Amino acid sequence: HHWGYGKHNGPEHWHKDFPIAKGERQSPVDIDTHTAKYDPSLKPLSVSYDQATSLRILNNGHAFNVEFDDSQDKAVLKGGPLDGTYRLIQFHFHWGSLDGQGSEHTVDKKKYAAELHLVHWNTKYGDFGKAVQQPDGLAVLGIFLKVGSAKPGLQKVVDVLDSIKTKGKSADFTNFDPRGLLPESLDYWTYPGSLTTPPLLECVTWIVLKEPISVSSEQVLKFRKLNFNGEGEPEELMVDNWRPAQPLKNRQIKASFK
Ligand SMILES: NS(=O)(=O)c1ccc2oc(=S)[nH]c2c1
Ligand SMILES: NS(=O)(=O)c1ccc2oc(=S)[nH]c2c1
Ligand SMILES: [Zn+2]
Repeated sequence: HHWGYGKHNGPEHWHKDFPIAKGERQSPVDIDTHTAKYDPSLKPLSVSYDQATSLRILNNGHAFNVEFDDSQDKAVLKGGPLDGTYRLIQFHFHWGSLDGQGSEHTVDKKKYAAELHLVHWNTKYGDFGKAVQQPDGLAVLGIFLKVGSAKPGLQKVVDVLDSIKTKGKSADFTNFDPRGLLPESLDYWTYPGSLTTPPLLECVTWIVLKEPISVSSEQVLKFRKLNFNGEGEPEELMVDNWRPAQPLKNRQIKASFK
């Protein structure tokens, strides 16, 4: 894999190695709030993160992932548009070089400074690798980040970034509670989509929260000090690791609220 976010290997180039990039249910997308329809049949989302077991944080060259123990139902997402139980496996963010860009999904074309993706897989498929091969294999909870007041629950992440500056570095990250990354409201929009990075598999039920969380300028500034490169290689700041909105095609975005 040589894909990335540069001019020579960015989103415009991905289709040559991952043809599904021009598929029928690609993500992210722009959420047109006026066109999204309230669906009375949608259920309240059920986010059960009390028993979450975080293990490690890794810089994988495109973002940093906080990984969880998913060998048991410890942190799960259920309800909403989902049927079944989805286990949290990892979370990561996409962000910009400037506060005015960074999110993958947009709301009425508005771009947020960053976007958090809490990734969950459908337990009926047994493991994550099998789940990504299914249309309903994953449920990703997307949360927008706007720059304003600091998010207390995010500080432990910000403070460990110095230890995983470059690609391939990891650090112990146990006892991190992801509940501190959520906004107050769980109102959301939902639609069928895909992974936003290669392999771009069309296996995701996207659940995007309406309420952004606020993070401080200093917190996001630290995200921008990370590197896409490995140690001992020319420094390339890890910024603008977001894919732009893709064609909605034959899909409807549904709202859980009126
Ligand atoms: N993965 S990809 O985005 O299609 C892509 C784009 C440009 C590339 O140049 C080399 S060399 N490998 C590459 C892979
Ligand atoms: N950016 S994202 O769509 O949330 C996402 C989530 C899980 C993933 O697993 C692989 S592999 N690529 C992924 C992209
Ligand atoms: Zn993501």
